[PDB]
Amino acid sequence: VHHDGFQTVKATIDWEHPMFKLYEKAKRNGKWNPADIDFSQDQKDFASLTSEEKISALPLVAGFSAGEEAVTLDILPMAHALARQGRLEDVLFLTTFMHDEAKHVEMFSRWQQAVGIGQMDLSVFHNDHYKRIFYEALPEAMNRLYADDSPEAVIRAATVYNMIVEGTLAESGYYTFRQIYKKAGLFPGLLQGIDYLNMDEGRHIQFGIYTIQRIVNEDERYYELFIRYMDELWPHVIGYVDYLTELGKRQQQLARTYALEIDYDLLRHYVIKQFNLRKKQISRTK
Amino acid sequence: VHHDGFQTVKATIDWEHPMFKLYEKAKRNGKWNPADIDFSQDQKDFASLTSEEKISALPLVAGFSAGEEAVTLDILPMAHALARQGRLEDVLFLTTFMHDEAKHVEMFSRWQQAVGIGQMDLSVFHNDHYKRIFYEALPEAMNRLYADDSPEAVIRAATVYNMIVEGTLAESGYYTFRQIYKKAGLFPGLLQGIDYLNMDEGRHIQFGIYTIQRIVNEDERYYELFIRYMDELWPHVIGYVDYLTELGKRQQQLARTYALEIDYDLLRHYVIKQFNLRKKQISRTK
Ligand SMILES: CCCCCCCCCCCCCCCC(=O)O
Ligand SMILES: CCCCCCCCCCCCCCCC(=O)O
Ligand SMILES: [Fe+3]
Ligand SMILES: [Fe+3]
Ligand SMILES: [Mn+2]
Ligand SMILES: [Mn+2]
Ligand SMILES: [Mn+3]
Ligand SMILES: [Mn+3]
Ligand code: NA
Ligand code: NA
Repeated sequence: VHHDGFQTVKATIDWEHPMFKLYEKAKRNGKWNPADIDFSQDQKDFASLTSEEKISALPLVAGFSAGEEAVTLDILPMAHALARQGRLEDVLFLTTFMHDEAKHVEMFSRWQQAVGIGQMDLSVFHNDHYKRIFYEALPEAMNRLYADDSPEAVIRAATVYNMIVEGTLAESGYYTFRQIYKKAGLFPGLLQGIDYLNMDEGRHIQFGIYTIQRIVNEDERYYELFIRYMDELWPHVIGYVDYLTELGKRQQQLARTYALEIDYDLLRHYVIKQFNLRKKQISRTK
Repeated sequence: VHHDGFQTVKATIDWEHPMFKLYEKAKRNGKWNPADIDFSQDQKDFASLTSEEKISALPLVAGFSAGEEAVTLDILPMAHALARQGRLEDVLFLTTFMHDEAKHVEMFSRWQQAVGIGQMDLSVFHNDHYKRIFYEALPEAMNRLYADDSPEAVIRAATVYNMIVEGTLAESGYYTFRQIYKKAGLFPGLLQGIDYLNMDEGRHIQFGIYTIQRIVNEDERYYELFIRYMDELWPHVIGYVDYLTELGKRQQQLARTYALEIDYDLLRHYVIKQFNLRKKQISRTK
């Protein structure tokens, strides 16, 4: 459908818009390139491990690789919906969001290739709860925006993408990687990637907070919808976490070899904490 | 609609894919930031000009600013269509394409703001032929891909976007800027931007060539469609060029002051040459 006119011909970019500022920060802080990371030491670590210890890191990598690919594809409808609404500054920012996720897909795929498991199909570590979030709910909620860009639909998309997938699962995954592999002194290239990912993620979550809060600001009754959509996905979040935990408790060999005291209770409480903390970053009033 | 699985969990990125290589080149060669460009000398040049000379550069800037905004919005459906087809490497590359165009929108808008014409509505320099391409045909052809991703639709979208808008109009515009303002020693910040834009554009055009050629490779009869879609838009291309030329010939004061011999015939032949050259980068056979 036709353009009526163009903001940057009639006027200029809104230089003070919060998403324009976030866009500027993303260009400044987003120079990293997965292709520059040295994975040579990761190859050697992984080869040195036994079959049993080798398996241990794969479930978390399986979760991340599919998750990065899902969001790369599933962010496009949000960019379209906001473009149609004429929110140019949000679109500018979303180009950095999409390009970030592309590099995240690239980072985990380079690690898989480097350590010699590219040919292995890691879908075996996606349980039913994971599939519900990443194979189904995420794409349903985002694709909806093509035909329905009501405040209800936008809130649900932002909640599932930014507050659950990124703000709850991804954040807890970064924490888990550091608690286990950083302590062991294993997989330095991967952990360097994880640090860059964690920094990009801060902006992604802030876009979701901005989006949800500007809709709640119009009608405080959307606050209840946000809470409800958070709670709907909790059982799948914790059902995936419990599955990973249970795989971890059965495959102890890595924790024994590296003298790691993997506290699964601490990791569980971190996920619960992340979830409640995201809930609290949205104000009912304002 | 649900994901069936994920390429980077089952396998890896296709490291040898042409669009993966182009994506790698884009990350290496796309570090520039419009926010770093010094426009202080451009402000002074523009202030030093008289009202008559001031007007002279505005029509070309008006064309570019709207053009950059249109493609930023209108590339999204191509990314979606290729994602739905499972072309992950093309999607990775398109994140760099979209982010490039965002910086291009930003560059011209910063120049407008800097030289003191942000508040001026430059839509007055968009004639009917321009509107036909940028307000109508471009968004029609791209939005079609949401509901129709047939080889016919993809070829038409790539032809209008990459071969006409970028490969014919944008390229001739970069050439025009250099022939006029670079010779005058005017607007150094802007010309620095134009150099970065011209470098990004090389990748954008290569994506269009790749896309059109891989469809023609399947059925040489799509070649005729490509030619036909090129020819359909020619009258609007040359109708806009003739309008700009005619504005240029009426406002001679800048060319006189800076001792510039603006050869409008040369600029016209460059557009004609660009158009035929794009036609020839697609092989009917292969
Ligand atoms: C064993 C403790 C459980 C910790 C939770 C681990 C969650 C794994 C992360 C997989 C999904 C990551 C989603 C990526 C989101 C993004 O890239 O923006
Ligand atoms: C006076 C000689 C005519 C030269 C032709 C000038 C064309 C102006 C360019 C306006 C459209 C630019 C489109 C941008 C495309 C992109 O950013 O990929
Ligand atoms: Fe993210
Ligand atoms: Fe371009
Ligand atoms: Mn269960
Ligand atoms: Mn005419
Ligand atoms: Mn990510
Ligand atoms: Mn451009
Ligand atoms: Na303006
Ligand atoms: Na794999």
